[PDB]
Order: sequence, then C-alpha cells, then structure tokens
Amino acid sequence: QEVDLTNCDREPIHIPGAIQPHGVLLVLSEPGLVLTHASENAPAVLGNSAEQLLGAPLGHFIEPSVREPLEADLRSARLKQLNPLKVVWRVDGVDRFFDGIAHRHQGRLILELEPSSHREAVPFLSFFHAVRDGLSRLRDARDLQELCEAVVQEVRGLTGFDRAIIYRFDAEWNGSVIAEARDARADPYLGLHFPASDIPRQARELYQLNWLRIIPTIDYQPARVRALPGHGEPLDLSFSVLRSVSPIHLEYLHNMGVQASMSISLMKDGKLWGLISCTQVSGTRYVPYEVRTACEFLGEVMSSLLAAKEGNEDYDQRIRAKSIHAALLERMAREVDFVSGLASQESGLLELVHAHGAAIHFHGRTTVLGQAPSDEALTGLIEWLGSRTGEGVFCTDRLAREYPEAQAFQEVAAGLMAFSMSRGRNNFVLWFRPEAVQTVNWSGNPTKAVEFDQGGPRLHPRKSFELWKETVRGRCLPWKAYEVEAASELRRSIIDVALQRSE
Amino acid sequence: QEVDLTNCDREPIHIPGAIQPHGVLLVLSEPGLVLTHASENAPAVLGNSAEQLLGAPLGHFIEPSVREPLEADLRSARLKQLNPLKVVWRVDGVDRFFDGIAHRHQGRLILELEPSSHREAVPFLSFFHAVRDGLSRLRDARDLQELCEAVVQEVRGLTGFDRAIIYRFDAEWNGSVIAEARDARADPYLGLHFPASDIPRQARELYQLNWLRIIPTIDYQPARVRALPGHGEPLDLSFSVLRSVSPIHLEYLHNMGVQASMSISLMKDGKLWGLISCTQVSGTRYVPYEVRTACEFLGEVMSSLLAAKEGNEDYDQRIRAKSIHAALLERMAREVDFVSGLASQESGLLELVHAHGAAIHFHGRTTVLGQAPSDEALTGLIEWLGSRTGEGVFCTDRLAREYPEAQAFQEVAAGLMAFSMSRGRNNFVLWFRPEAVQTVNWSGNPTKAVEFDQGGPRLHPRKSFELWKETVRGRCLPWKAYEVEAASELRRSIIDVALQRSE
Ligand SMILES: */C=C\C1=C(C)C(=O)N/C1=C\c1[nH]c(Cc2[nH]c(/C=C3\NC(=O)C(C=C)=C3C)c(C)c2CCC(=O)O)c(CCC(=O)O)c1C
Ligand SMILES: */C=C\C1=C(C)C(=O)N/C1=C\c1[nH]c(Cc2[nH]c(/C=C3\NC(=O)C(C=C)=C3C)c(C)c2CCC(=O)O)c(CCC(=O)O)c1C
Repeated sequence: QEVDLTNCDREPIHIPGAIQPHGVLLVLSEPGLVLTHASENAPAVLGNSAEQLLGAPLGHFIEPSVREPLEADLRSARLKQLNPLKVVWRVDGVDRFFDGIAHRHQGRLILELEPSSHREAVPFLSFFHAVRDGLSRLRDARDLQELCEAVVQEVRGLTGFDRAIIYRFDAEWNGSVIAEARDARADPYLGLHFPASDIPRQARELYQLNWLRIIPTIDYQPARVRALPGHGEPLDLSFSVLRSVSPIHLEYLHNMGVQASMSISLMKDGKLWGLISCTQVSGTRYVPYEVRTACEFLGEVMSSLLAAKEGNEDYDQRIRAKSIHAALLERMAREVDFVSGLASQESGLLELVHAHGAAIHFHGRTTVLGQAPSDEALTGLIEWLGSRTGEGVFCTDRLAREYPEAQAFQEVAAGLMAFSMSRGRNNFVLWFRPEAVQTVNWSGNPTKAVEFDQGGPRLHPRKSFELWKETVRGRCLPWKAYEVEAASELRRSIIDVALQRSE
Repeated sequence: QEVDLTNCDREPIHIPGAIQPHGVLLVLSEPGLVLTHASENAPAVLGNSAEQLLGAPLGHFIEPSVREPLEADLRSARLKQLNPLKVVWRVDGVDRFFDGIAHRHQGRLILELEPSSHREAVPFLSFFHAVRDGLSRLRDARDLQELCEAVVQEVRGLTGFDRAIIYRFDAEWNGSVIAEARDARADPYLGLHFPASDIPRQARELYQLNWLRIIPTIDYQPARVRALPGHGEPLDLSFSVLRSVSPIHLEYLHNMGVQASMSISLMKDGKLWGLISCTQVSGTRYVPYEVRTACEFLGEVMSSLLAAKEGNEDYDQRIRAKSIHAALLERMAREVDFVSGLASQESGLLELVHAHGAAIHFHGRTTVLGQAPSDEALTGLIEWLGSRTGEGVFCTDRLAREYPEAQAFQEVAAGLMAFSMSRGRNNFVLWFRPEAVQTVNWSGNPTKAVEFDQGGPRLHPRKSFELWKETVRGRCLPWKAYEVEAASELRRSIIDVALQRSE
C-alpha cells in the first residue's frame, strides 16, 4: 500500500516532446557530435532551421576558435561541473552567444542553449553576497525556522522573484508554506496548506532526481523537438532545463495568478522534503544559469543542514525526557519490578510522551491512569499488534483508519501509541492523547482540488485559492519524534527489568 | 584515570597574550566600542600605534560612510553570520581595507583585522563552483574512505596547500594519516602514525570548541596585545583567529619541515574525531578568511556525514549478518535451553561478527565454541566484565588496553564482543579474534616524542620524523560497525527469548 490515489499521478511529464522556446535543445551523437535532435524554434534563436541542423556536425555551426574547448568539454565525463559552456554560434558571419548546458541521460547527449547576450545585468556584488553571506546565515541558523527564513530572503534577493517560500511536505504529501519572503506586491501564502495533488506523485518522483526547474513565463508555445529518421522514439527530458512543463500545471499557475516560477528540491536522506518555491505575480523571470545554480547551491546547503537544525528544537527537551526515563528505570530496579512501576511515577511516565493516560497489562489487571478508552470495553484494543506484522511501536492520531471503532463507538480520546513487550503478543503499554481539535488553513478547497472537464471529463486545477478553514475531527497532538524512541527506550529498559522475573 | 593528562597537556595555550602579526587584534568596550586592547603590530598593518588606538572609540578610525553600519554590526548579538565585516580603516589620507572577524568570549568583544585584497568575478565564480562541486562530492561519497579522499582533494584545491590529510584519532588519542592529497613531490605522510602528545589534550579540547586554525607562517614574531590600565588580566583568545600558537608547536613544524599550517576539527558525537590538516613545505599560505570558512564548512559537512558514510559500507556483509541473525533467532525459539540454540552454531554464531571464538556465560555457566578458550581460567575476563557499564555492546581492537591481564593470551586480541544479557552482571556472550601481529609505522621514534634536547625543565619535540617501524602485539583486526550492530541486535533477541518464558 502506497500513494496511489488519482489520475493526476500518471501523465508522463518527462517526455512532452517539446521545450520552452526561449532556448534551443539539441542532442548530439557520440563521439561525432552530429545533431540528431533539434527543437523547431531554432530559426528565431539560432538563425537556422531545425532541418538545416539535423545531420550536421555541431562544429559546423560553431566559430572556429571555440570548437576545441567546446568539443573537448562535450566529450568530458565531467559535464555537470563544466556547465555553463561558452558556445559561440556562427551563422553566415554573425556570432551569437549562449550558455550551453550539457548533460547525458538515457544514452543521449543533450545540449541546451540559453541566450547569454542581451539580458539583465546580474550585479556581481549582490551575487557575491547572496552566495557568501547566504552560506554563513544558513550555517549559523539555530532552528528550522531560521534556516528557512535565510533561504527565502537570500533566494529572493538573488533572483528578484516577487515571492519565495519554503514548502514542506507532510506524511501524506500535502504541503504547507512554512516560510515566506515577498514583495508587499503579493499575497502571503505563509501558513497555507495545499493538497498532495497540487504536486502529483510523478512530479515528486522527477523532482527527487532533478532538483531545479524554471518556468520564466507560463505563456509560451512549446517548440517541438525534431529528430532524424530512426531517432523518433520519445526523448527523455527528465534532466533538461528547457523541458516543456505539464499544461495542467501551467493552467494552475494562471488560476493562482503567477506568471513565472522556479522551484528547487529540498532533500533529506534521499527523500523529497520540500521545495524552495519562487513565483512572479506579474512579469516574466528569465533567471540566468549562474543565478539558478547559486540558488541550487543554497538549497543543497539547506538540505545538508535539514536534519541538524530540526533536531536542535529537541536537544532542549530529550535530556529532560532522558533523565525522566532514567528515574522511571531507577524506580523499577530498586523498587517493585514493574507492577506499581511507572505507576507511582505517573507524571514521569506521561511526561515521557505527553499523554493524558497510560495503560499497562502484564496479563493484569489494567490499570489506567486515567480516562482511557472505555476502560472495561477496551479489550478489543489489546490485540492490535496481532494484525500487522510489526514489533513494533504503533503510533497514530487519526484512529479513523486503522481501527475506526473510533466511529462505530467513537471516543475521542482516540489518540494512541502502543508498544508490545513479549513474544507471543500479549502484554502492552498504551499511551492515549485527548483531542486537540485544530483548524487547518487550506489554499482553496482541498476536497475539490482536482476538477473534471468534458465529457469523460479530463483533469483541471481548482480555480479559487481563497483561504478555506477546515475543522479537523479525529486527531490529537502530534507524536513529536521522541514519543516513539523514548517509548522504544522505555520498552527495552523495562524488558530488562522484567527479566528479573527469573529471580 | 584512562587517557590522558601529562606534562605537554598543561601549557595555557589560550592566553598567550600575543597574536600572529599579519593581522591586528582589537577588543572593543560595549556598548561604547572604545579600544581597550590592541596588538602592538598596529603600525605596520593599520598605520597607528597601540598608544593611539587605546582609549579611542572605534568610529574614529573608520571610514565615515561605513561608520554606522559597522557599529551596528558590532553591537549585534549575532556576529558569526556577519563575518567577514567590511572594515574600511581610514588614517588621514589612505583607506586600508580589512576583513573584520568579530566574536564575543569571556565577556569581551574581539575584532580581528586581516588585510583583505579585493574579490574578482573570476575566480569568485570559480571558487563558488568549487565549493558547490565540493559539497555535492561529499554528499555523494559512497563510504567513509571516499568521503575522506574527496575532502582532502577539495580542501587542497580550494587552498593551494602542498598537502592536505585526514588525521584520525584512535582510542588513546594517537593519530593516523588515513587520506592524503598532495603535490606529488612532497613526501607522502599517508599511513604514518603519530603519538598523542603531538596534539596534547588542552589543544584537543580547544579544537573541540574552535574548529578552524591557520598558521600562515611558522616564522613570525608574536605581537603583544597591549591593554588599557585596569584590563590587564589575561585575555582569553580561545576563539581568536590570530592567537599566537604554542612555541613548541612552531618548532615541531620546523623540525617536520613545514612552513605553514591550517587544520579543521572533525567532530562526531560531540567528540574530536580527527582533523583536516593542511601543510606547506616551502613558502607561506595566507588563506583568505572566505576560503578558510568554506573549508571549515566542508569539514562541518564531513562531520555530519561520518556515521552515514560508514553505514554504507559492507553492503553484502550486512545482508549476510542479517541472515545469520534470523537463523540464530529461529532456533533459540525452536528449542529447549535457548542457550544451546546458539551453541549449536559455531559456524553461525562465529560468522555473525567474523570471530574465531565465542563464549556464552548464562545462569552458571560457560560453554565455549571457537578455537579461543583462553583456557577455562576464562573465569577472569568473565568476572571483570561483571563490573564496568556492561550494556550495551563492549568492543575493543586491543583487549590489553582496558584489561591488562589480556596480554597473557594470544587468542583474544579482540577484544569482544560483547555484552551482558540479564542485567545483574550475570550472563554474557563473548566473541574473540586471534591477533594480527602487524607493524605500525610511526613518524619519528614515539618513545622520544618529548625529546629533552638539552634538556631539563623545558619541553622539546622530536628532531627526526623518519619512518620508525614497530611490531605491535595484541591487536586483532578492527571490528566493523555492522558487526557491532549485529552484536547489539542479537543481544536484544536473546533477552526477548530469555524473558519468554515457560514451556
Ligand atoms: C492532476 C493534475 C494537477 C492538479 C489538479 C494540480 O493542482 N497540479 C497538477 C499537476 C502538476 N503540478 C506540477 C508542478 C508543480 N506544482 C506546484 C505547486 C505549487 N506552486 C506554488 O507556488 C505552491 C504553494 C504556494 C504550490 C503547492 C509546484 C511548485 C510545481 C513545480 C513547478 C513550479 O515550480 O512551478 C506538475 C509538474 C510540472 C512539470 O514539471 O512539468 C504537474 C504534472
Ligand atoms: C607537549 C608539547 C608538544 C610536543 C612534544 C609536540 O610534538 N607538540 C606539542 C604541543 C602542541 N602541538 C599543537 C598543535 C598541533 N599539533 C599538530 C600535529 C600534527 N601536524 C601534522 O601535520 C601532523 C601529521 C602529519 C600532526 C600529528 C597539529 C595539526 C596541531 C594543530 C595546529 C596546526 O594545525 O598546525 C599545540 C596547540 C598549538 C596551538 O593551537 O597553539 C600544542 C601546545
């Protein structure tokens, strides 16, 4: 069982057959560098037709003195480190200048050409500071929030986007905007939640691999990528910066009121954690390659720091809940065994994991502490690790899926964590949590997040992003990481004590 | 009491009262920013005497334009982020430009000024690309050794040092060169071992707190930090980048044949793991502060990845170990005396941690498995285990280090593996490895590491660093971290079955 939901997760965005037409995509044979593919916008950008290019060697169109470094670079195994290449394209006698961005993927050498001449300046001083002072602000951040604020302020200052946010995925791949830097121009998304389908699963899978994408304007005609005969199979554009993006996302950006967009993957343990997401409300945003990779660099630094800076918000605790634990075990070894065990130190047991009641059961006698579910009628609870093979700390809040006799018997307080303690599943330590009922602020209605069109209706994005408060029924207060390993620490140190059973 | 605190370990290296004279140290009163200390080398570097600086407010000597931004930066609570400060020092006619490095320690505002030289788009972009490429090369490393190799290559490329090593500390705080990048003509230090007293414990503890240090030339006259009347106590220079270093380290570097140095602390679990150590054979290396902190950042990233990169190693052996664990667990449970379950897998139990001998002591009671009885005067190691902090898993390269009677048996250099089961000092399993008589290559004679070259009350170091081989007994071949984790996992499985129960 995965995720796995709607028809959003299936359009193949990585082979649209087309690019964003402000640059030119070529692919080159190896080792000859014969153009086997070329986007059809080549007349405007390069002054040659796609059919003038297909079949010719790259060096034909290149100014003679730049042929050697350019061709040596393109033969290199070190492509990513060499980008951007200086390409000087010569048609008739005219020299045009481009950033060349080359990569290899799925057996194809792809070369993308973004014009480098007549564009805006990129002040050196601001680039210099965003990189050097950005590195030092991120290193010196004391918690996740400070790390996020530094990123969005540096990336906004470096790019000039109207809005740069940190967008953090949750366990169900919905996200929320946890930091925002913005021109007063633009509406705050800070605090808003967005449904998982805004960034469907095949997009998340692409973005775990290609950590940057830019749409300098959502208003463009895709330029087809033409191929020589016998090179007509779909060209994998997974790692091409000009890849034309899914029209359903381009429609979504129109409905949101954004004209240009750029986002950078945030990674943790090889998994997509979130995005740095930049949007322009009015106007285009043709961010040059060098600026983009400075933003990618800040995103890699933040990524490398993600696990550290969030753990820092718990080092204050832990040692608290660690010396708590060392008192509960100080009081099972010198004292009873386990019986009136953590029961005499009950607000150490429930200050261990912040619950309103416990529930033990060495074939007891159970033993609440208190206002547990039903007390008497909870004998349908003490079996549940005997259903899924896990041994195993069951830790939930929405008991509306795994045992929703929180609906055919409700109760509320249905916020449970339970670990087991012996082999043939019998005895159980349960912590319950009362109901902290919460308003979650969504951007537009999350239940109508996908729309259906015709006529066997196709897929369209929602049209309103107006704030939409959801009163969430079912859920407790979140099991911050420690309620499991602090419970894991307790489970095993009590098996230790329990083994003086063999007194 | 363990290791170590001897005579080298006592020079107060944090209060030399003097700095390295290529930059100037100031300390500024708060909130008034009056100069209360200043290093006597001010005339060459700054253009005035300490006599003029002391008593005067910092804004006097600062360019009028950047006066207020500089003072605001220095009154900020958050100085680390702001470094390097742009200090435009004005003395009548000339502006002199400095990197300002400010910090607070022991209640003093310390500002250190290093002559800056100005940055150029080329090679800032090149430096930026190297740091970005360096960062992703660390995150991409496939195991520990290759993270080490990547670090020394990146750091040497960034700094231009003749040599950069990873120097790793062992249990007794001796060190070893485990990775090196160098100009090929320089002698390879790779493989050399060095005694703990080369980096004595007050240095090691300072370096646990201040992670970066550079000696741009070992030939310098320390400049005294003068002070106003009434601040004449020793100024704690723990965190100053210009702090004058211990004279016995300088002459060590002289005897080693190096002219400049720079090192980066490597931290793991809050303890000094090693150094990134950079050396120049001839000539100086005034590495700019920007380049230095980029190297320190790469060291911080390496430190964050040490455990993860080691966890990647021995991929197949881990799956093998997990197999034995299942087969071992399977038969304690299918069985009378669960202890006999593992006794019947000499093959299984010994391979789990790649040992040639094991002993299980439980409720009595020793049964020995491998060719490693140490004879059944065994009841000595077992019993000594019955002290200590028996949980979790105890492990040593060299059993003599913690248990000096271990010298008497050539069958258990290792070193164990492992652990106590039922907490009470009662019941253990032990694994043994044979001893691999090997040569350790020291650089210089480690028994004359503190040579008295005259030589009464003063301390002097080695004059010779020539390779000095030594045959070592009682060291077993290191335990892999996956073998420790297998030992801990089996321990939790044995205690599960032991609790459970009757039949
Ligand atoms: C089922 C179809 C889709 C519906 C319905 C929908 O809402 N999106 C669908 C498909 C889709 N989206 C994207 C790419 C994408 N989406 C986002 C979402 C956000 N942008 C914001 O500013 C915020 C919050 C403030 C959210 C949430 C983002 C960031 C992206 C990445 C591209 C970008 O940065 O603009 C794709 C993939 C598009 C492609 O790569 O071709 C698809 C198929
Ligand atoms: C007891 C006195 C000392 C003797 C004897 C000795 O040999 N050193 C003594 C004191 C001492 N050393 C240091 C700092 C230090 N030492 C090293 C050692 C090495 N440099 C190398 O290149 C290698 C291996 C190839 C080793 C081993 C290092 C790296 C350092 C850190 C300084 C630096 O990086 O150059 C101190 C503290 C010096 C200070 O900070 O003032 C002292 C007191």
